[PDB]
Amino acid sequence: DVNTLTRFVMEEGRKARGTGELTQLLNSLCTAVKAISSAVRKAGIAHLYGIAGKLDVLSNDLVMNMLKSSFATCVLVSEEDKHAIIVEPEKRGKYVVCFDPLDGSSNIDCLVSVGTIFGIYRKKSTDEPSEKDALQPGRNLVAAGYALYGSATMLVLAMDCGVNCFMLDPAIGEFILVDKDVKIKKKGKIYSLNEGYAKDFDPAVTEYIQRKKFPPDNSAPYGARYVGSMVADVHRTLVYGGIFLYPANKKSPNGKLRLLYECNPMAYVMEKAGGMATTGKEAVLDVIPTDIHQRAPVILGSPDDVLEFLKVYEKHS
Amino acid sequence: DVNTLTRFVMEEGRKARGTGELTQLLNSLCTAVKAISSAVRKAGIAHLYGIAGKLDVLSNDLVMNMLKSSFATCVLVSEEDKHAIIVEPEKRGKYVVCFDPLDGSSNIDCLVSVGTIFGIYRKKSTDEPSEKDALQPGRNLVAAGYALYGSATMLVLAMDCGVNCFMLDPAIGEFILVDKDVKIKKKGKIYSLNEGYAKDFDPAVTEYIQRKKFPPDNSAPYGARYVGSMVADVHRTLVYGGIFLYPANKKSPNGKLRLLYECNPMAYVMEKAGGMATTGKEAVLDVIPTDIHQRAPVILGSPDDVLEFLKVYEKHS
Amino acid sequence: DVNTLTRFVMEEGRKARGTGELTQLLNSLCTAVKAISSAVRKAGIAHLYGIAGKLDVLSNDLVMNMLKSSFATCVLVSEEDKHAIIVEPEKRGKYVVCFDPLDGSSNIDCLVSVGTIFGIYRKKSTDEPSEKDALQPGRNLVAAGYALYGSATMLVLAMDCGVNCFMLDPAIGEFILVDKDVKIKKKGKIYSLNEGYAKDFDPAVTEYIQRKKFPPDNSAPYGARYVGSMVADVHRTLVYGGIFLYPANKKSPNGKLRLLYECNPMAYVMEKAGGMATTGKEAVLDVIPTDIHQRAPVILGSPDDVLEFLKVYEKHS
Amino acid sequence: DVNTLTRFVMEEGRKARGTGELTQLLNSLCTAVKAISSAVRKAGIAHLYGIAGVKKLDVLSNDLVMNMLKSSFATCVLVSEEDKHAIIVEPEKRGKYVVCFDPLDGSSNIDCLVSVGTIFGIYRKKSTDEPSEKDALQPGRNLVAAGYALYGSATMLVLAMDCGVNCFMLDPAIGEFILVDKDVKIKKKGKIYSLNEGYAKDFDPAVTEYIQRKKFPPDNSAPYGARYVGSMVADVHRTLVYGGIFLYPANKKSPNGKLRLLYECNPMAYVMEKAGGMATTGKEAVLDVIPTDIHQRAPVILGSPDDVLEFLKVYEKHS
Ligand SMILES: O=C(Nc1ncc(Br)s1)NS(=O)(=O)c1cc(Br)c(Cl)s1
Ligand SMILES: O=C(Nc1ncc(Br)s1)NS(=O)(=O)c1cc(Br)c(Cl)s1
Ligand SMILES: O=C(Nc1ncc(Br)s1)NS(=O)(=O)c1cc(Br)c(Cl)s1
Ligand SMILES: O=C(Nc1ncc(Br)s1)NS(=O)(=O)c1cc(Br)c(Cl)s1
Repeated sequence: DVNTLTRFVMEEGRKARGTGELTQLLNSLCTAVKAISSAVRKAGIAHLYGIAGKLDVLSNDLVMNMLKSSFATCVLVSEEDKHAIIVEPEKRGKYVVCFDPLDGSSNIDCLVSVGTIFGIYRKKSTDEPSEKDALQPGRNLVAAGYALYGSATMLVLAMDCGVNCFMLDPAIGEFILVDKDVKIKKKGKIYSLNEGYAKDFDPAVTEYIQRKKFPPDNSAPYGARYVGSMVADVHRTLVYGGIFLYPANKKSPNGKLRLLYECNPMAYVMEKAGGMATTGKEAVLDVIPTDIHQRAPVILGSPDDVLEFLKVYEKHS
Repeated sequence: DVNTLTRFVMEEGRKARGTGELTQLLNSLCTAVKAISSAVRKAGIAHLYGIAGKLDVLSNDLVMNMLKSSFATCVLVSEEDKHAIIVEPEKRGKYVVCFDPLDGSSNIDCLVSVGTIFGIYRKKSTDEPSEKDALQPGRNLVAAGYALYGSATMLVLAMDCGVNCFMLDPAIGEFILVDKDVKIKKKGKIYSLNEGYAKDFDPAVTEYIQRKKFPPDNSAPYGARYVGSMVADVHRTLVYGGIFLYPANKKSPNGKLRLLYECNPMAYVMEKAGGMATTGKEAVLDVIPTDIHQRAPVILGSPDDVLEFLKVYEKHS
Repeated sequence: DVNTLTRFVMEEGRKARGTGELTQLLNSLCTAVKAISSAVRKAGIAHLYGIAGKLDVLSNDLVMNMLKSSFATCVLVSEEDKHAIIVEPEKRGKYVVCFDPLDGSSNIDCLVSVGTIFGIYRKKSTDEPSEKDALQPGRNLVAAGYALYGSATMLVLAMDCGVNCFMLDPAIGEFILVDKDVKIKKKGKIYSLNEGYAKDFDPAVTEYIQRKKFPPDNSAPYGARYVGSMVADVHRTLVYGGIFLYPANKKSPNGKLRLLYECNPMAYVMEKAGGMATTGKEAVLDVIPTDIHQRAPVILGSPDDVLEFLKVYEKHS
Repeated sequence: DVNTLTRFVMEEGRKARGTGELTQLLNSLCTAVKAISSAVRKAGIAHLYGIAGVKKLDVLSNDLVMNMLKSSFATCVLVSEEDKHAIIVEPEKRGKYVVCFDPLDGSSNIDCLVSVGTIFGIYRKKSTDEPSEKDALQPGRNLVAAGYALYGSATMLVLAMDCGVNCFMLDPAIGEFILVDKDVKIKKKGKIYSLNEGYAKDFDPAVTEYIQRKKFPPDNSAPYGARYVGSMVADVHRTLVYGGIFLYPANKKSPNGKLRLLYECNPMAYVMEKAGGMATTGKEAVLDVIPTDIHQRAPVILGSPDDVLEFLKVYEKHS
């Protein structure tokens, strides 16, 4: 039986006997994703080039305006805005959303895969909304996921029921469910990190990657892949297994990716998919943020591969 | 003044006072790319999943049929067919086309970028058309390029007049000229290869990569990127500069990429953009093929980066 | 603030504190309508014509399948099925849907406007669902409307809250609310009927039409428009005012249009839009059907015009 | 074997050993029509309604056609329903063709989403003077090519040349015009008449009697069906596909009719004749009228020949 994203969320919402606010939020978000996808695939570019005589800015506005007008949110955190956005009172709902509206867009001149990442928290207190309502550990996530604008557009949605993958059919503007209850392989064969930074690697990372290239036993060395666009590298890791690393070094003691709207939603998808996600010293989802734009190192993927990393990591501790 | 692909090709054809066959071939090829792109982005996937109750094969069929019916071709070589296809006498024209109808499609389950690669030769001999007509060196290419199905779908077309880039506007199904007479950077800051084969690397490749991670002049190390899809990796190399390497390993002692419809067309685009493409021992375009599916090692990209590799290569004889 | 059809229905439905069955129904129906529009604008026709080497039947299948899999219906009546379809028990909901999946389709060979018409009733008894559950007067409509596949695609939805018009943005596959709580003009300037049956007209129709062409008060005569596709002629009456007639003649004492899935939903849209809808002797919504395909004569549109028709009809006892 | 418009025109051009200017022209026109269709189906309308927090359609259509023709290097004079004067292409972009067009006909009723269309006619420049408005004053007989786009339930391009009439379906999934009807011919006689009967008070007596004959046939045969969309391209295209007769005739208040000869009547008459139909003003063939003003009007009755003849017989009966 065919299933769409909207149909699916509605059916889960009725099972749970909820009020509907989250379904309205997710429906708005889904619509924002279709418009972003359309602009990313360069719909209307002929008009820009004079046939009749901003991509991350538009991305941010699409998500921002669709979430605000959903009547389901009260605080919004974005890669693009220095401060949390507080929804005006008439539109205030009960959810906090952190998002990266177009991750990887810094290299979009080469038409690399890009994506939107989002995380949804229930607002916990009844105080007047403020930036502080976004400083929750990822463990508190109600829902998280990403859309990948790759060879095709896919929406990956993680909730407590698990991880589900939806393909955008552009002929009809619908997300079709194509992977139910996805789980990552226990062990993979691919490692993903920018090896041009080798001069600066923490000694444990240097030893870990060296073992993937030169296994002590007779196993085959791992393949390397690194798109440089997080959503694409994480989705490959999810679909094929393995390990993704953007680790900490002495130049970056807290890593580079932002915890709220990059590391946590990926850590959440990974954990709902049976994988792992650590900073080296703790699970990414247990980190308690103090700044909405603070960074975190992240190592995520297949459990055996992440467990092996932590073993090399503790060897150097 | 705005320009489309078909408009651009027609204007060159009349300047060149030619018969139109290459225009018809190129026009047909362009139609195939729009169908492939439509298919790669999953238009109509909802019907396959039962809303009303293989991708590399289809791409090959679209290209074959559009070329055959162009009346402009006589021999077709495809990554997907063990033998050259001989066009029937009534449809025979004067051109030989080597193409990969969907390169990278082996990893499309993760929505990696994919692309179509093509090279167009004039038939050289006067014998009956046969497989022998495709065994020409890349130096003999009349036209070459690729369609990249990435965040957007872009067509890169290379001829003697230089390199030109056309963006597919999917709202109207037209290729829009967006980059005229492209030239690659003299020196880039990114190197690209699968470093998991390090156990098998040639000493010259090993030394070259170390100089990228640990520069002798203590200048900044290069960034690493490796998508694993040749069209995406080479296109990034063209847009941002740098160097792409797929050298030989123990599983691939003659390298892995195919000379006729992968290495030569990319080498031609690179050279027409002012860049370089070498096997280590000779220019890719100077290799005389003996087998239509034969492999080649290739190092290509910015001239300063490619020369430095060759300087290291000669150090190791 | 921007609104889509699904967001609009969710917000009304939450206001009404309902179970969600109707929203699931309306969303499924929206998905079917987007699919039909894609087929109607001939997406993919290149494949039927051999690029790689039914319409009303497909339309009926799309509606049937989205309705069956919506978990909101139990009885379906279609222009295309002699008998009502009884939803299988595990998919049963409480709603009865009567629809014409592609009316006007016999003349789609000239690319005339076509459309989907639908009316939604709540089920009657709790015994076996059966064909009798569709034999309700139009007065019982819970919701009704149509999609028009014209120069653009528009969905018109009528409920207790009023009539609203949604434009399908084909770039993103969303219905955007563009006309809130719409009302028909009190009096229009266009009459619409097939004047080729004039030899068979009821004397009242003859006198009414003569009054439009040769106005007694020397006002300007009405313009005539008749596309031959009911959804197209009816939408024009809604948008611009005027009167649409498919009257009973000497040959067809109960007219030609079908009461359940053509006349009733248009009368319902007309009444909720401030217009009128008569058979000549009674309000269309007051007719109690006895057979699911029974026909009814219909005169609908701007009230002053329909009253003017009724006044001539009453004169002819 | 599949055929697209761009492929088909290239092939015909190579058979005829032409220079390519007409093919560059038609390809440019073809692109404009895909752009109009996209806007007519309302792509991107969510942005106009604030999904992230420009012009009117007949203005945008005219700019699309104007700009593509100018950049085609194939034109020298452009006449449009929307511009009082002929546009004379700048010397650097000048070609040898004169194009008359209605960029978005029927647009007065596009608010109800009725079918609309683009109409075009292409003449060769005859004289050797510098290009001017006068180079467009040619009879329809001089047409090199003519046709229309119908933006209906699907988008179709009907293109007529000496080789005949061909119909192309736009596949919006890939943006190509697919050949779906080769060498089209109209029925000898139809069953549909098409005109605005709301003007009946003012009909010329020939129109009144002829229409009266369609509703109440003398040989107690079945009456004709009526259709009138009110959009010329939709009504004319239906006449081609199903046969029949289309009338926008002259009355005493409009002795030269309302539709424009250069960019509405002539291109439709040219298609009708190439498909085996007829097109008359009542007194002469539309294609034989010599225009004196680029925006002058003409009466037109066109369609299946047997039906047009019956009209002309009724017309002559009323002298
Ligand atoms: O959406 C609802 N209820 C509904 N009532 C009617 C319709 Br129709 S949907 N509840 S919810 O808390 O938002 C939710 C969404 C998901 Br997915 C969950 Cl799991 S729980
Ligand atoms: O295309 C033509 N001639 C034409 N005449 C009129 C039109 Br319109 S096209 N010749 S060609 O040999 O195919 C060619 C394409 C390119 Br690009 C070249 Cl350089 S040479
Ligand atoms: O839709 C709901 N409930 C919902 N709860 C949460 C979400 Br989210 S939708 N009920 S209904 O009876 O279907 C209905 C549709 C319309 Br439109 C009405 Cl007015 S009432
Ligand atoms: O276009 C050409 N020749 C060509 N040369 C190369 C290519 Br490729 S096409 N001739 S033309 O005069 O424009 C013309 C179009 C039609 Br349709 C005619 Cl009949 S004649």
